[PDB]
Amino acid sequence: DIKPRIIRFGYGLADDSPTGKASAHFAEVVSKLSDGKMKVKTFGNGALGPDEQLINSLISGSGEITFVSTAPIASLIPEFGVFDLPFLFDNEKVADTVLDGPEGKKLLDKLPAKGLIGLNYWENGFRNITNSRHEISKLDDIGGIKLRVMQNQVALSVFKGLGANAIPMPFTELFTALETKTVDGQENPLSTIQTSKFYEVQPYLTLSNHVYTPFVFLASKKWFDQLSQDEKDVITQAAADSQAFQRKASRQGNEDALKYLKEHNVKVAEFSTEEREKIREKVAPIVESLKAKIGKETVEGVLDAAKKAS
Ligand SMILES: O=C(O)[C@H](O)[C@H](O)[C@H](O)[C@@H](O)CO
Repeated sequence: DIKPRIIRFGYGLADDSPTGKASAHFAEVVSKLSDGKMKVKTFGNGALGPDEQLINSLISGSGEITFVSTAPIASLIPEFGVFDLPFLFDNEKVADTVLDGPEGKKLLDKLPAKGLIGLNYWENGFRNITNSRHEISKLDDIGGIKLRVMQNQVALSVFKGLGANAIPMPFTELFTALETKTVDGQENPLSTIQTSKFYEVQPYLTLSNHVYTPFVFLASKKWFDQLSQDEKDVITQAAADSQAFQRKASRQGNEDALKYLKEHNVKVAEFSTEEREKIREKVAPIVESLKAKIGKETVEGVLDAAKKAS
């Protein structure tokens, strides 16, 4: 029961990013599993707008598939704000375990009420601080830095508490704001810093790995529900295949990215063990207040699953 369909897949990152190549890989798998009847068209690099617009496109049905960071979803479902808390996951293996486990599914299950199907989680990654004003190797260096953040009360509160002037902006506007120094800097994973070319206008990189961002791989519930079960099965099966492809490609891209940023002579700093301690204690009281905005059951449950995974 598989009829010809044309399926629109917009996203924010560059086509050459690991997740952009995973998007093409998803397109290829969907076609294979449907004998060429289901054809995914990808529109990368923000061609169909930033995350916030992609989410709305899926709700309304102008788009079929996207991947977005969890932060913008907090505007619909506050519990998704949990992943903007710093230092939640020690490594990617903890993240996978938690996201693919009951605490991750509890959140994905909140999406149909809002018109969305969370097919699964993909990896955006550990985020690192880039700027153009000065090296950031100490908590103190963050003070008064005009830092773009993702558009969520949790991101804004955390970085304001670390002393920065936190400027929420959509990702599609970020490059020009860095280039024009309307903002001093930003924080993203290395392979995004590379493939969106932020390093061209950001001479400083700090390997802070301060937050882990999941992507949600999403379908429009309106569109998905009118598929036949055989058609749904092509999508979910392709999504499981692409999740594994995406996570491997993300991790390898993270390694290639640091080399390219290094071998390209970007100035890379780290936070000391001590400075990282200072960071955690500055954020502690703010994380505690944000629980009320996120959802105390979600924060505590994610922390407990992270602990057992770890
Ligand atoms: O900095 C951000 O907003 C995010 O890390 C990503 O750029 C964003 O989730 C997506 O647009 C990526 O496709």
